[PDB]
Amino acid sequence: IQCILVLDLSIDNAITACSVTPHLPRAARRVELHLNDFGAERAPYGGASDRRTWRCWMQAVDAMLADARAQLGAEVEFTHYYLAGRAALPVFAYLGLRLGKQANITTVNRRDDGCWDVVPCQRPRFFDEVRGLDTDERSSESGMVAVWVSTQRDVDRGLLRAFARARGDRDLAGIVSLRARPAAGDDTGDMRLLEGADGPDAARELVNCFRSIPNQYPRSSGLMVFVSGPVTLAAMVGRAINPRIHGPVWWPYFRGGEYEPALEYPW
Amino acid sequence: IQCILVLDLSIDNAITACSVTPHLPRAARRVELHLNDFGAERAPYGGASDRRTWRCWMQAVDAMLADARAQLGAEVEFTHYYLAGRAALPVFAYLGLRLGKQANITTVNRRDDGCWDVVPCQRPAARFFDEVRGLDTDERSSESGMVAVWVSTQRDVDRGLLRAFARARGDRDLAGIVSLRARPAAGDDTGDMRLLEGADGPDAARELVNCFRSIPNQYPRSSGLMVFVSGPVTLAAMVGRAINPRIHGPVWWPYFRGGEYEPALEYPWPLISGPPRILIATANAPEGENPTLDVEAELKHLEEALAEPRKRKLCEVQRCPAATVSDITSALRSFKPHILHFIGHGTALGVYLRSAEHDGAQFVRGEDFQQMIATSLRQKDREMHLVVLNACCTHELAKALTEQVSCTIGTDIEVYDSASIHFAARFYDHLVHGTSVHYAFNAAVDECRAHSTSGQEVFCLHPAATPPVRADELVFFSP
Repeated sequence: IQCILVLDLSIDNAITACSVTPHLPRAARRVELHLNDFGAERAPYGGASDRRTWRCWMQAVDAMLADARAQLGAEVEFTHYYLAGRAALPVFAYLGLRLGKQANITTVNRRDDGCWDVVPCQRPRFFDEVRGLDTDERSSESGMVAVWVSTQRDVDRGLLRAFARARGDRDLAGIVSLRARPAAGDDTGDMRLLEGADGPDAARELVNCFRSIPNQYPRSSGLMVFVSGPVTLAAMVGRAINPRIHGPVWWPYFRGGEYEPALEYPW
Repeated sequence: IQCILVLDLSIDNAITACSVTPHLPRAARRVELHLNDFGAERAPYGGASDRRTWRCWMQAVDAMLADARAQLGAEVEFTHYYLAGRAALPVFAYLGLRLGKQANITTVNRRDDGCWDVVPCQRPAARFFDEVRGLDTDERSSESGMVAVWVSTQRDVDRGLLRAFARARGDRDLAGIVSLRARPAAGDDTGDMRLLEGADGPDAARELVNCFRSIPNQYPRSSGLMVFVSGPVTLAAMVGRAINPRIHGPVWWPYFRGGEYEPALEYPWPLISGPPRILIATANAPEGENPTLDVEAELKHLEEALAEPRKRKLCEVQRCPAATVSDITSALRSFKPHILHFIGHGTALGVYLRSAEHDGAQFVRGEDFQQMIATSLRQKDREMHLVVLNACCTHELAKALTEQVSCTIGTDIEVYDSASIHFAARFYDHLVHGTSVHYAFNAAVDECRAHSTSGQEVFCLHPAATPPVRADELVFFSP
């Protein structure tokens, strides 16, 4: 029982569910949905240019999810979800938060070399650097937490300082960075590959990090999440966040070497 | 030729030079110097509480070294240094850093059982730190920031405490962790500690020097050091010897108290921690004023020279518009400012604050204002560096505030003929451009004299064993 959500918003290289199906297992029931069927108009390279378009995409994702659960009916606790499409990382992160951690989430993305990576977020050390939380004390500074999750780029904290300055929140509560170094002997440079074997383990590590965050920073009042890498990571990080504990949550967009604000739940 | 530098810094059972003397070899000339009579207040168990006491101890050590050099003269070539006393470990580490690797030093210290260890750090004419971690690895990180170093003979390295202290200080960065715990030999009665005797003194000193010289190759793009000495004072002196401040830079020696570390001694002494805090206190109309003191224009000048988004990021300017006695006491007891800039009138006995519910002047005398400042300077970690009394005839109060506040700027009689507005606008502009207080004050008063009809010297700077910080090195904003 599968319900594919194809997040097609790129004008350049769009994919339809027809590219998703040959890598999916056998389906007793299959549901097709695209985001373009719900009023979210397309944008270049999967990223919007205005706050209005980001809000339209947010409400369109909400409408997609409402239609998906209404069409699936009562077996929505039996549906193994699948994620694909080519849009920005904040959109995948927002959908991953909206589904929550209980649902079965699998993400299909296409690599740089034609291999199609299918990766589950649950079962049927990846993050070598875990810093900002591996101390023992409890911070007393109010503000908002900036979380850097990436697989290709080490943390440049000055960008986080400048982005926090840009949005009026003059004080960040703390910086947490989770990054995977590539294994020795791998020829991928600074990038750590994300196969299907190492998916649920990294999902579990992200889960263990994200509700241990208020243990380390109980004084804080929100989360900024900065994501660099594949969209599987974006949906993975979205699945990790619990909005009732951590809210509000921000996902900014990286354009032109600078960070621009993209999605804020609630709006 | 010997120079006993005894560090008597403990209110309880202490050590004088007469106690040290029988354990050291005979010599022709002996210079005995105590840290106590160089302006150092003693503390419980040799561990200072307030940050001002640590700074006073630093300056006392520097003055004691200077006087030792002055007493020895040209005989500083053939001088053997002997260190003793009952002080905290960071003080010994700082003395060892100021003496450097090119000085014949030797620590003497009484054990638990009354045996007097004599530990020379140099060879006269196996691995002590057998467990070394962070260097033998090929973990040559290029990450920026500080480097934590754990040197101990008793307690094994705890990464949580080091990162806890570093995040508490706010420096959100460690390039790595280095530990040099010295495991005891097999079957010795000491248990979990290793005895540091004069037999394995120089070998331990050499191992420490090799470690601290191989740090910058391992962590190339690092910034400073964070040294956590845990053992006898001889080890602290050796560790201080091994560090070269020119290679590394900012070196910190946290103090252990109550199961955690506290900021105790840093060599390039950051006399303001974090952003400086400036308090503006306004008052006018003392019922007989020269017609109107435009406090609004003065605040326009101070805010146009004291507001850009980046230097409002670099400093907090809290004002107290039309303040009272209670308002200023609350501001001094909550904001904890470093710069007090009062704007208002005043007589020979000074400040006329805006009064209570009767809107007017509550004439507050100079001794009451000085007592207010002194009372606000009783909380922990509190030093006010600059009090600017932009008022009338406030020369004696600015003279008498020098023993509470390091540098003060007062006025003679210019009762606002618009020949003093040039001062406040350019003075703070010179501060926020990275200049010292002395140069800024001189430049501003030269601008005020040129705008005058005569030699108007309308403002006067009143500066002040362990002397306070002088106006020539008092700088607030980093360039």
